[PDB]
Amino acid sequence: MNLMITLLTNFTLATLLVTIAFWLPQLNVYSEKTSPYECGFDPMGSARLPFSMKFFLVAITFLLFDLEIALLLPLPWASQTTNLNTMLTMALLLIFLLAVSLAYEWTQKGLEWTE
Amino acid sequence: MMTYIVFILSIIFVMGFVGFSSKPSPIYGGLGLIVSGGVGCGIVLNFGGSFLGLMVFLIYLGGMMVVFGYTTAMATEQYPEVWVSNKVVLGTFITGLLMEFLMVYYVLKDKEVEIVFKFNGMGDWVIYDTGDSGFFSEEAMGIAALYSYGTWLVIVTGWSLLIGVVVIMEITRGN
Amino acid sequence: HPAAHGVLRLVMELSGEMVRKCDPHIGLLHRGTEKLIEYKTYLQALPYFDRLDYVSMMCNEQAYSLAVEKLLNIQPPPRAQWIRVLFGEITRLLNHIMAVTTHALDIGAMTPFFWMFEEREKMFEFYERVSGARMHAAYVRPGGVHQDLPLGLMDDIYEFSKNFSLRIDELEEMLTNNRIWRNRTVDIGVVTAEDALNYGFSGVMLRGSGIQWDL
Amino acid sequence: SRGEYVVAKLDDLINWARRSSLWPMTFGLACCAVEMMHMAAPRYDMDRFGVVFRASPRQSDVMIVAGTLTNKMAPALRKVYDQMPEPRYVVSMGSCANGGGYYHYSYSVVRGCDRIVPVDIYVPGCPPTAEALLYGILQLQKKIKREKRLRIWYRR
Amino acid sequence: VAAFLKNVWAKEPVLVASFAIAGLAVILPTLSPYTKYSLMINRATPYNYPVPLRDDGNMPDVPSHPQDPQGPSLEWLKRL
Amino acid sequence: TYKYVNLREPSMDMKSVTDRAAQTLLWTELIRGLGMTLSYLFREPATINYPFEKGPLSPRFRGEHALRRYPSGEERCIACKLCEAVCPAQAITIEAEPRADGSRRTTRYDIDMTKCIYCGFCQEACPVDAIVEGPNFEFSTETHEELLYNKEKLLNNGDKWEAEIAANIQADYLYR
Amino acid sequence: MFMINVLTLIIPILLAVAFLTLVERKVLGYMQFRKGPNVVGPYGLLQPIADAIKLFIKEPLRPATSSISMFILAPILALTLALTMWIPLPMPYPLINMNLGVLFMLAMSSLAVYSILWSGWASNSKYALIGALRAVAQTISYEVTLAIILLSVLLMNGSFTLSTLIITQEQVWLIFPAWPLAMMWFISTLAETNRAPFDLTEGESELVSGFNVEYAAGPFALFFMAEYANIIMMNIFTTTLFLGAFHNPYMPELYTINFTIKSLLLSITFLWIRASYPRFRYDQLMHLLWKNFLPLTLALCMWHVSLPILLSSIPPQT
Amino acid sequence: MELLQVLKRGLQQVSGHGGLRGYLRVLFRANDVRVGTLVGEDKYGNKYYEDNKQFFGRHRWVIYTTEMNGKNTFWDVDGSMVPPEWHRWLHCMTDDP
Amino acid sequence: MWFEVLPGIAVMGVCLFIPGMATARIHRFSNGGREKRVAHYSYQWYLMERDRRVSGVNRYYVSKGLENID
Ligand SMILES: CCCCCCCCCCCCCCCCCC(=O)OC[C@H](COP(=O)([O-])OCC[N+](C)(C)C)OC(=O)CCCCCCCCCCCCCCCCC
Ligand SMILES: CCCCCCCCCCCCCCCCCC(=O)OC[C@H](COP(=O)(O)OCCN)OC(=O)CCCCCCCCCCCCCCCCC
Ligand SMILES: CCCCCCCCCCCCCCCCCC(=O)OC[C@H](COP(=O)(O)OCCN)OC(=O)CCCCCCCCCCCCCCCCC
Ligand SMILES: CCCCCCCCCCCCCCCCCC(=O)OC[C@H](COP(=O)(O)OCCN)OC(=O)CCCCCCCCCCCCCCCCC
Ligand SMILES: CCCCCCCCCCCCCCCCCC(=O)OC[C@H](COP(=O)(O)OCCN)OC(=O)CCCCCCCCCCCCCCCCC
Ligand code: SF4
Ligand code: SF4
Ligand code: SF4
Repeated sequence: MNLMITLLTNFTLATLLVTIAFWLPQLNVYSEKTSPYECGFDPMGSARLPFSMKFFLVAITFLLFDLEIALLLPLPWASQTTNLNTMLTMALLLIFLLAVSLAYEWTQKGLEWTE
Repeated sequence: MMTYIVFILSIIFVMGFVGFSSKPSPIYGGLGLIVSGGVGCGIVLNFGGSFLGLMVFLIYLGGMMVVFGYTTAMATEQYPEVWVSNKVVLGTFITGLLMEFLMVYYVLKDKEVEIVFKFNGMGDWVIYDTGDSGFFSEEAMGIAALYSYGTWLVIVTGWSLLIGVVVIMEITRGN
Repeated sequence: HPAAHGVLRLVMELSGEMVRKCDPHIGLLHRGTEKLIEYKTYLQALPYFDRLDYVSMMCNEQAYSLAVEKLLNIQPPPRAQWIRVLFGEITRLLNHIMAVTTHALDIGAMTPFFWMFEEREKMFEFYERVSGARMHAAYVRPGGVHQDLPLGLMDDIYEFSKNFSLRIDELEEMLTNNRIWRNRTVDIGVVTAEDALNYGFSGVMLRGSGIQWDL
Repeated sequence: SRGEYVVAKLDDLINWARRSSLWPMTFGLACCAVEMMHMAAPRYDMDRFGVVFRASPRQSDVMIVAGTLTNKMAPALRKVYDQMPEPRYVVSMGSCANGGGYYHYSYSVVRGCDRIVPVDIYVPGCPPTAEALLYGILQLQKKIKREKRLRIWYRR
Repeated sequence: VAAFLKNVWAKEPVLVASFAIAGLAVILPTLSPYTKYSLMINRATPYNYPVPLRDDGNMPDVPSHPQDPQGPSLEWLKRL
Repeated sequence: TYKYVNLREPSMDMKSVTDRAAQTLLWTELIRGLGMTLSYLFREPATINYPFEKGPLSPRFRGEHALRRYPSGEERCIACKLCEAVCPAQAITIEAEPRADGSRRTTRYDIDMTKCIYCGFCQEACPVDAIVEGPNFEFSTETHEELLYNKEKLLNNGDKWEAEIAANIQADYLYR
Repeated sequence: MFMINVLTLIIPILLAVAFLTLVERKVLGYMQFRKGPNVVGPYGLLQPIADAIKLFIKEPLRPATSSISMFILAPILALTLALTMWIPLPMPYPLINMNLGVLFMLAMSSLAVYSILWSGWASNSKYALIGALRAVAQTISYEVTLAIILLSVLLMNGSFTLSTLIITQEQVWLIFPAWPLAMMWFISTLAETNRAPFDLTEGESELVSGFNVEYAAGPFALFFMAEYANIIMMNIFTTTLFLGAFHNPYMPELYTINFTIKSLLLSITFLWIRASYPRFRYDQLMHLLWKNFLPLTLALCMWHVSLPILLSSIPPQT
Repeated sequence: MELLQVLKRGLQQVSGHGGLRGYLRVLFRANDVRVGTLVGEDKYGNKYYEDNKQFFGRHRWVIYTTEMNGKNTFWDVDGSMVPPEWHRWLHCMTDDP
Repeated sequence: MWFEVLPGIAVMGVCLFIPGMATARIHRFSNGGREKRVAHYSYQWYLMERDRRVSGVNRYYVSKGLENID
């Protein structure tokens, strides 16, 4: 009950600070002020062109790694189980496999940027 | 009408699914999937699974951010379509919303619907349990039992993730 | 742009972020100096050299005065020569403070800028005491210097040169040993000796490449 | 009338807020920019008066034309001034930005920045010193203080 | 192997520190005698109700009252 | 006559390698930079309180131009046109004619302050110490044409700043 | 009544953000051998008021080539997420006592990146696109190491609840047994908020202003207060994590004063770091966390998961 | 110790400006409350103070008047309001007032 | 000097002192002079509901002691 009230309060306080910033002052709009800013000269091409990325491999590695460490997040609660040797072995195995994957990425020049 | 809070959140869920499944442009598809993930984590948090909702919210936010970086990099157009720049996209979005609200109106009238299964019309608050759970939440102990019990699951998942890393290395090589 | 030195138009073809081609378009500060120099006398064209390198004023003054004195077959008195050399070294301190502090500012270290601009202000005070203007002195002229030093200037220069060593020590403690400063400068812009000689490089560009050459 | 007093006090408040929070743009061309940085030096300390440089024209208040405005540069300066949001002020400093200075009769020099952009304060010198530029900034603040926007709006 | 260790400690000390911490964390729990203390501490925590048993007539190991001397006590946990 | 900057070879022994590894893992020189900033936090700032605290200057300072007078009321200039012939930016315009008592005096004396570069060629080429470069520098205007000084403005500036110009000339006349 | 509580939570943090602008300018000036603003009022106390009134009476300048809906939604989302993520912090009693507050703050810190990303993409400019992609690179550099650091440091607490973190540090501080994790966490919080030396998005050297180069006054102030509220919340979060103060249930003002001065010292340390270091390259930051921080984080995670089992010191979950 | 000596110097700086009212006046007008020897006063009301213990550039200052040539200059002080005979001394061009 | 950064910082201190203690004061006002009870697990919520039902005023902080029984 309280969380949506706090969310709505913060959303209302944020969204009221732009309609105050819009409708209050004196505005003067012409077709030279609102041009895209490229340090005084008009740009070449558009900003919607393909922006060729370099760290795509590390992006995919992060895609795997985010959830592959999200598997490791219930490890506090897993310390409360009666069977402790098996839990310790499995957690150490999981982080060891993480380290092996990271070392395989490192050795095969996978962390370096293309071009 | 506060007793139908999960039903309203599910309505926003299907609304976001209609919004990004019409495929206008992957930026706004990512925005729609972020909204859908938020209301879905709200739904499962209302059912009591706060950890699972927070985890799926974090995972899908990270995935959608990497996706947005990819579409800015690679899958882009001179004039992206927001929702109304294309006739087919706007049309299918309109019929998706219309079908969703038609189903809402039909299930809110006689409290029963037949789409291939059979569904009621009362709020889901009826199907809750009336007893307490002690000094633990069941979902937390259930996911914490992954290491004490699920050794085979942990082994095959770790091997699958390591093999996936090797596969990502091998595919994007070029020679 | 805060990065460009005032006026400079790099048209840069980038492969996302890595540069593939750089095209420096210049001429935004072309004033057409060396035609108006032809349209004026030698003394009238002497203040033109104060504004070419607007952080190395008396160095350009000394260059123009040496050229005119070579054409005139005359030489300045020894005291004028010693004054010119001392103020040229003061000017070199000015230019090197400007270069290092601005370079660290574009790299990201904005604090040595404020640390060394106080010493820059003190040298500008020396300029103003010796000529009357803070930057464009018009002090060094063909035949020597225009005016003699006001009394008590040597002691002020001595005190400033006494404390400037500690100022340089503070700057070198800040920037030289820093790892983040090294990561932006260890393997950036490597120029070989032959490519530096064939490209008309002079000064530090040669001396950073191991070529022993000073004029 | 009470409404006249109310609009006068509101005009005083907005003029105080606009004059005590001047945000110039990092925009220099020549020698006079070196003197502007010496005004930004610890001795004169423009940030005492709320004057802080901002790189983008969209988040800037004033523009200080410091240097020689040549023929190849004037459209860029005009576009940069156009992109600044209202209210906008221009301070012309140095002889080059006032009337051409040394290069008045040159073929590729605009004879003053008044020909391109409207100018509020003219600061003379070659270079005008950091003390003189700070004096010009304070004079611009005084000019902003005696503005009469809401009073004229009530009269109109 | 001393030369290799010195070279890798001079070049990349972070990997050496990580591998040493990993090696200690792997080989240390099998050497310490306090793991069984964790085992019975985790087993001695009463999450659920101790549901009683029906007295058939021959149960000498379980008590009739919690304050009876028979039963699993935790004076070791109080001592530790 | 030359020194080998940045050619020192690092050491190899175990104590120095351990020191370098400790500096790597514990960030010693970053703490050194933090300590230098903390030292600069506790110094006296060099900021003067303008406009109540003006910066130091010199008697040779070049600022606003002025026209002097003899100590009897007569203006010093005799229209010799040396200043407009030596002005590099051609900021000085002089027109002269014989006045009522037959004295060679100016009729138009215009200095364009937006053309002037403030280098003191006119004040040093003047044979009768008529034109001077006064010490004033706080004379910024709000309009372009106000920086176009005629003879009346220069004479008023001379009458306004004579009490300082005479002292500055008395201080600095022996170096010329 | 809860309205009173939420407004007394959200108004003093806006005042704190404005006076943080003042303190930042004045302290950064004093570390650079000069003075800060002191002419607006008595010792410059009225400078943030002048800045705030000035920025809200200027033109908004919505561009023509920019998608207006996302252009408006992004700063609103930034300020909103900066507001409704201060809640689970215990001061010493949190406004919202979440059972999983740590994961909540992690998720809403992951969500605040999208405001920067959509600000860069919405305003049709190349510099904004460069800033947005640099934000993406910073996020993939820091996020996984940040999460593993939090998981390894929460193995001694017992659970993800932020309220029980005071009880964990009732005897000794948590910086004594986890100081390498504390240093790595401090660097992660520096790189999370795009603060120096890992600014890389509002880069005034490589770019003009970055993602907010097309945002004029009014919407531009929203990003500023979002960033400054973010750095205060990171300072308070680090203080709660590693510098747990003595809490008396009869006198909460003791804990309030203690963590207030500790968070003030942490913000002073942030500005101390800001004035003294050159800017990292955004490919060197990528190889910083993924090659130096990550292996040590994995080793310390294994050490901290094998340590309490080794010592019969597994913390309770209740 | 030296902290209470600093407090005594601050209280003496408070008392040396004619009390609390003069202290707040000079604080809100000049943003500097250090006392000094009254070197001089011109015919327009400006007061000129000197304190040679301060470092160079801060050893001479001026408190401007509140009335100059018919204008209320209580707040809008100007750097060109100094007469030339005091402009020689204020800009450190000579050692003699 | 440097100590002039101490006024504004002090204001920041007030700006970091106001909210949190206010919550405590709010927690001392609604809950009848005691702390606001926490419910992390369902047993605590069940005890809260039992107290709310047994108070008779529909307020869980109205504590009924041993004088209620015979
Ligand atoms: C919260 C509490 C306060 C925290 C500190 C806050 C104040 C101090 C802030 C300082 C300024 C920081 C500015 C940003 C710096 C960014 C750069 C950076 O951090 O780079 C990290 C650098 C990265 O190194 P690098 O960038 O130089 O990379 C080197 C790369 N090679 C080698 C290829 C050349 O260092 C680390 O990653 C170290 C992390 C912490 C290590 C802690 C080790 C603890 C001890 C372990 C055991 C050691 C003994 C051996 C085993 C024994 C077993 C029993
Ligand atoms: C069994 C122990 C536990 C093992 C599992 C848990 C591991 C936890 C830590 C995970 C680390 C993940 C990343 C590992 C990467 C290793 C491969 C690699 O990248 O090597 C490169 C490096 C040389 O650097 P370079 O080639 O220049 O790298 C390119 C950019 N720097 O190459 C090197 O620097 C050499 C690296 C290999 C040798 C390390 C020796 C460490 C010795 C420590 C003390 C003794 C420990 C005894 C335990 C067994 C160790 C094998
Ligand atoms: C178009 C663009 C978007 C425009 C709109 C933007 C709106 C704001 C977006 C930012 C905020 C997103 C929030 C997403 C859900 C977060 C859930 C959360 O914070 O949960 C915290 C807490 C979990 O703790 P728990 O363990 O359940 O404790 C119970 C025992 N006391 O939970 C609790 O303690 C339970 C409190 C009540 C929960 C009710 C059910 C969830 C309500 C969800 C509201 C809608 C969220 C929409 C998100 C959209 C994201 C794009
Ligand atoms: C019917 C009656 C009511 C009618 C409606 C009006 C209500 C009040 C409106 C606001 C106040 C109006 C008056 C504003 C000041 C007018 C006088 C003035 O300009 O004083 C100048 C003086 C500084 O003088 P200066 O020229 O700078 O001196 C040089 C220094 N050597 O300046 C100073 O000494 C400082 C001036 C401070 C002004 C007040 C503080 C700022 C405003 C605070 C309230 C509004 C904002 C609240 C917070 C918003 C979010 C941040
Ligand atoms: C959590 C804590 C947050 C704290 C935030 C605020 C911090 C600073 C507090 C105030 C400090 C002192 C400020 C003094 C401002 C200048 C006052 C002044 O001198 O104004 C003079 C001006 C012109 O008056 P004039 O007619 O020229 O006077 C004739 C003189 N012979 O006359 C005017 O300008 C008109 C009168 C203006 C009065 C303004 C008073 C200060 C207002 C500050 C706004 C916030 C107030 C507190 C809000 C929270 C508490 C309720
Ligand atoms: S006015 Fe003089 S100092 Fe300024 S830019 Fe022109 S030549 Fe340089
Ligand atoms: S100072 Fe130089 S430029 Fe100015 S009027 Fe005199 S001679 Fe001409
Ligand atoms: S040089 Fe002197 S005397 Fe000759 S015209 Fe010029 S001002 Fe007059």
